[PDB]
Amino acid sequence: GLIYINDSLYYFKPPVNNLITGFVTVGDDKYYFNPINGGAASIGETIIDDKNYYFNQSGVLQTGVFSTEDGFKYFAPANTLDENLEGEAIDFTGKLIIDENIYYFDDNYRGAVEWKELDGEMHYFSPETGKAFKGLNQIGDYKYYFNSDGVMQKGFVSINDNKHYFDDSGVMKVGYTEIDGKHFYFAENGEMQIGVFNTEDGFKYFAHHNEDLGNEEGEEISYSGILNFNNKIYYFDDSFTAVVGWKDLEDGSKYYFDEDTAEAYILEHHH
Amino acid sequence: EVQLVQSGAEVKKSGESLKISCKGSGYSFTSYWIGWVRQMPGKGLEWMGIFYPGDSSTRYSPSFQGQVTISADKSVNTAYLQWSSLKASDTAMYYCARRRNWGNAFDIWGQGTMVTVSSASTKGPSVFPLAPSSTAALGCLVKDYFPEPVTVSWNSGALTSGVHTFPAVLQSSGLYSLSSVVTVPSSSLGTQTYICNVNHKPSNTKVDKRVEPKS
Amino acid sequence: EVQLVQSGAEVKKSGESLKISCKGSGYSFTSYWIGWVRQMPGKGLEWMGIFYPGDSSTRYSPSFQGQVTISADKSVNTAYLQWSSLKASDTAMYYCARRRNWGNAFDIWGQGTMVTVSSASTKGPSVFPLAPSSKSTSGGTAALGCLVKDYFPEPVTVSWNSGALTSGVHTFPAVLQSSGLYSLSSVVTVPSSSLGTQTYICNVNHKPSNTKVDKRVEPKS
Amino acid sequence: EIVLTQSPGTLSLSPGERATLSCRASQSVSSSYLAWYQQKPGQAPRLLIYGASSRATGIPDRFSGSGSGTDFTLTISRLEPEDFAVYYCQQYGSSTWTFGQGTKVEIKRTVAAPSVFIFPPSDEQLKSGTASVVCLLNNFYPREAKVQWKVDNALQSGNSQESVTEQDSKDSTYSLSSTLTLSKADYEKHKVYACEVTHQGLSSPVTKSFNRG
Amino acid sequence: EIVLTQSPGTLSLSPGERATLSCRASQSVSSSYLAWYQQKPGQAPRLLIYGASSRATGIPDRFSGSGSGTDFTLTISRLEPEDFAVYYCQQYGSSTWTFGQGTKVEIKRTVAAPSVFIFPPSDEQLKSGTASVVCLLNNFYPREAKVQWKVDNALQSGNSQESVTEQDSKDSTYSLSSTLTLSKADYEKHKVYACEVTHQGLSSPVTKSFNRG
Repeated sequence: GLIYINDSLYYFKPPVNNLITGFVTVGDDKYYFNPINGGAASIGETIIDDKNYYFNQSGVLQTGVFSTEDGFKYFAPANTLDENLEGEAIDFTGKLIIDENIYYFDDNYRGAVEWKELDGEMHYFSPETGKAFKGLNQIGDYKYYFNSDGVMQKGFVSINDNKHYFDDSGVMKVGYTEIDGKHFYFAENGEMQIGVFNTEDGFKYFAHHNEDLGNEEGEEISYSGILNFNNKIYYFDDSFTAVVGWKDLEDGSKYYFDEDTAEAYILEHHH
Repeated sequence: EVQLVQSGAEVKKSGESLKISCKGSGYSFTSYWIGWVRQMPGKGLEWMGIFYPGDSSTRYSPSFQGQVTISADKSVNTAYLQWSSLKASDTAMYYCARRRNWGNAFDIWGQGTMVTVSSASTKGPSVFPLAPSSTAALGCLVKDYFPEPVTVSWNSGALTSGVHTFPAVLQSSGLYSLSSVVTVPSSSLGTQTYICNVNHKPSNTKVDKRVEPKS
Repeated sequence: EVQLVQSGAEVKKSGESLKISCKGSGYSFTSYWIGWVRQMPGKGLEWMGIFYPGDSSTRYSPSFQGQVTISADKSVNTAYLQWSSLKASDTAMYYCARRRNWGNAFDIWGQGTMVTVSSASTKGPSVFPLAPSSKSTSGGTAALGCLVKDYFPEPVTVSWNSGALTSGVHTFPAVLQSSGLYSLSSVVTVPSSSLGTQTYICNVNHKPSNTKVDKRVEPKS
Repeated sequence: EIVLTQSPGTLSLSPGERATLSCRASQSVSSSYLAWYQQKPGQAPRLLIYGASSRATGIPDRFSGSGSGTDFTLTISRLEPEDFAVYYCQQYGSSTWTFGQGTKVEIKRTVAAPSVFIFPPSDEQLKSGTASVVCLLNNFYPREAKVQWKVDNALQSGNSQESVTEQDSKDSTYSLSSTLTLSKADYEKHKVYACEVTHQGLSSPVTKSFNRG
Repeated sequence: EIVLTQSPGTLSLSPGERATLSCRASQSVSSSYLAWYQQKPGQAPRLLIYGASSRATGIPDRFSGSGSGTDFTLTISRLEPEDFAVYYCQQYGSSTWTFGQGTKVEIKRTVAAPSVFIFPPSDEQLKSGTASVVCLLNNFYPREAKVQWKVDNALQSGNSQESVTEQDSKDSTYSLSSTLTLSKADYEKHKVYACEVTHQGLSSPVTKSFNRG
């Protein structure tokens, strides 16, 4: 059977000093004892009768997508394309799914990386593995959401019971955003917020849907007057922005609205 | 007190990269937007961009979009303005100011950072006299120096009255030139000695030229 | 950021042995092949070999097959290039570059490691003046400089104290002599009127032999 | 977009006088977004008025802000010495912060004529291949002055540079230096070098000249 | 094997101009395996274009790659100051990576003639048994310059070494130093030491010489 001579693996049969060489199957897993290298089990990508095969660190022939000197090769199961043998690198092109993992094989019969447009959809294949990205992912300075199928998403997406927004380019949109004439506010992680936040224009109110008014969830509402929200007090002027410092209203009331947060810290009732 | 303190004056070679800072103190750094304003030599104010540190949102002037990038604190309450490959056309004063949280005026300003950008190299000034003829006027011609500034004085200190040191003019050569002049009584010519003391720290040039009437 | 940081400059005598490193940071080291490129002085790029951190597979250029060996991380997160007996013909710049996983272009490069190999020993420089000509067109400009002769190894640094003189200075690239020692000249064009008025001193610094020479360049009498 | 046009460019008034500075917007604008800044010479801009009428922290009562729609005004009830500076108005904006071009508040004083002086290139300078001819206009007022260079009665163009001092601390005047730069070659080629000053304090254009002797 | 031949070798163009660099392969090649690198002087190479037409991360839009089969081209629509460097094309095939010999992109500027200067061996240097004569060619353009050494009207060969600076950041010029090395013995044997510069900015060969005194 299979014996280890000096960190390298070999195969011998009953006669004595009968080194075997060539393809052998030791149970489930198949090996190749290189007749060039004294019958030593081949590790990594190796050429046998002009065909390419891949063996793990233990010398057993493997199937699937693997990094090569050429790029990502597909060492296909038997009869996958033009009656190929088990683990033979095939001249494959197109989409390829192997147990959830999705790959796209470019015209050179090798796995593609980064942005690839497939049909009318955008996909992002890992530069590390060649596998399509799924879910929320940072790609460069921006964040994108991809399907369970690796299709890049545009519009509002519910991720972990929070709303995110991906523009016409799939980018995640953070801060005070204009979405087709309506304004919304996203946290720096992308999560759409309700409350008053610091916008380029100043402090603005992004309100919950009200049955009257007819505002969308988290849509900027052109508020004016005092706002009592989340145990906080704000006053908005005709700018539909919250005021800071001292403010006295004809109703008697004298307020001090925190310079940093625009929230009421002091309220003296007068006449 | 609330204050924004900026990095020192920068003298760079064209094509180089520069990152200029603005440290905020006395207030909650993440509660205020902080902006960058450019003021070219002898010109007005140009808004470049703003940054909200609490959100990391940035917004630029379409005229500065791409040409520069704004960023902030590594904990350190500091805003940054940076260029990847400077131009001579970027030679300007740069101010950072923090924005009020109603209604977008910049309430606190930084001292400014002078950013001088030239293909030129540190050359010291040449001093030539501006001799009197027949009160009279005399002076010194501080020609072909780089970078700014030069300092002129007359009789060590002594002569201050009627002295006119002119703002430097940048020549097409890439070097700066200026004159320092003084009006004196005509009776003093021959009696009194007039020496101008020109000092240029960048090239470490200290000249004292004697201005006397030509014969 | 994604970056490959290489070991410092090496000065080794001929026949000696050397192992040069390349540390990868900002990315998954085991997911990318990493290669070695040689750039002979004043010549272009030559590919030596590539290595796969997460397979340990290596492939060499037939011209470098045997002469060198590539290996990696010895735990975390460094690649290696090594020679068993260096030659003077191995004096070059060595770059390690990360390979893209489509279609073999080298997307991230190291700063480089200068490998200087000669039988020579650390000698300091002889700093001689390049005195202004008595013939130099008066009113106009004259040229003066320094002759930083016979030194080893590279580099030397020239200034005109305390820096001060930068305008019109030309420090020339060193030329290796047949002697095995390097030599260069630092020159500066100044106004002819300055000769006698102004003092010109060149400050030559050679850290390898710890030589600091401050030679005064005055017109010969 | 929003364009802030300030008038006048220079307001010449004497200390103690009332100053009224204008800011006109290209379109109707919110009073919330209107601010006024002051910039003293060689100093950073500082906020004076925010929200069109509100006075910034530590800003003297002489500074008052008013207006609505498109026309805005900064008022200085009594001009102090410190009050002579540049004033910029500001708007917003659709994010976009716009500034006005400024209004310089200059010190009004009586007309004063320049004392004119011409200087030929020094012998030291002529040894090197360049000649610099200098025309000095000492302590004049107002700033409006025309300096023409004439080389053997031919008017020079694109070979001079003028430099003006800031208004003098003592006598509120300006000084100007116009420098003619020529190569030693072109300088030896001609005899009569003259500059012709045209100021409103002078009875007729004053010419100060020289010949190479 | 695969051989990449680039043309020109030097491309002299001015900033703002369009640059077109060629790469011709010895045999038909995959577009996937074609890449272009930029190398600034004394800096590491950086990827510009991969897969013949795809632009590497953070590479400006002015850089464009095209071609197929054997003929490939790198284009720079508008040259910026930073764009003047060496460009190598690269390919992969038959388990090996191949590079092109490079194309330098030099700054075209007006012809400028060298200021020539000769320096005799110092007295300190002559004490040791060697004499070094230096010929300086200050701020010239283009790089093409012939420097000939003549010792008592005899043309010298195999006893000099030239060294060129990189194109100047300010005036886009080159400087060159040609050093003549002789033993104290052979130096004392002769009187007239001359270098004869041949540049296209000079009307005829310029000779700068000395005699020992």
